[PDB]
Amino acid sequence: GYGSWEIDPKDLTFLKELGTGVVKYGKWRGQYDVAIKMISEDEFIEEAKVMMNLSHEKLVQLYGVCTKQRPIFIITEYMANGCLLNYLREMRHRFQTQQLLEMCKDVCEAMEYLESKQFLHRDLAARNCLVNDQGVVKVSDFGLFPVRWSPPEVLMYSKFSSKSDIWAFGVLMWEIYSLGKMPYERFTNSETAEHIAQGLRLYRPHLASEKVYTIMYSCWHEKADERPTFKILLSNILDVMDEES
Ligand SMILES: Cc1ccccc1-n1ncc(C(=O)c2cccc(C3CCN(S(C)(=O)=O)CC3)c2)c1N
Repeated sequence: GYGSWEIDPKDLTFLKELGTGVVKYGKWRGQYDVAIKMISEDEFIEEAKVMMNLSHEKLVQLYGVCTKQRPIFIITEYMANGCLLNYLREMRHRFQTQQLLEMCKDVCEAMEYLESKQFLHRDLAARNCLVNDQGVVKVSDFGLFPVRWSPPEVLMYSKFSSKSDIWAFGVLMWEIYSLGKMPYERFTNSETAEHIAQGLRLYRPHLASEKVYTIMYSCWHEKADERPTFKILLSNILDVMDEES
């Protein structure tokens, strides 16, 4: 069994549908808001297995699993403000410019945890983060081609490492400060690939100060070994936060 992670499906009260495996909102024992993912069977449950070993306040938290019933459920904490990408596009009336860097910090704390566990995300993007009722950003979908979030060594030789997560984080910062624009907005993936290899980088978004841009820019160093760690980036972000607020 999955031990204490096994949830009784009869403690769930399904309330609203959120998308379509199948994602719904509900309550667990009339008390806690949850998101519920419905469903191959063996590879679906892998997401949950990864999530049983990773726990952080900026990482979407597994609550449990229902595996003794078809279909199988995955249950997690509920993120009321949904996807970070849509939030950045549709919910600007709800956050200040200073808060953009706080969103960055939330993601950076999650990524520093993952990095310390020697665990790669491989798909870090605004689309793969979620936002709770307080505007706290959390990394999601880490239990499960993104050309626009990839460094050249990934594009050219499928060289995945901590430094490929670092590159994508920089692109995520760019997404945040550009209020959810698609990176390389006038290029196809193929053109993006070509231009990246030639050393073209994303421009400084208007809302980003020079200090902030330096932080995202450092994530895009051509040499993977020259890119910082999440530990370094977290310290860079706190520093700028102290200065710019
Ligand atoms: C069930 C699950 C298992 C493992 C990892 C993550 C989740 N998960 N899925 C949705 C949510 C949410 O909290 C959530 C709450 C409200 C809204 C939304 C949106 C996000 C984007 N999706 S989508 C993928 O259809 O575009 C629509 C619904 C998501 C959440 N925590």
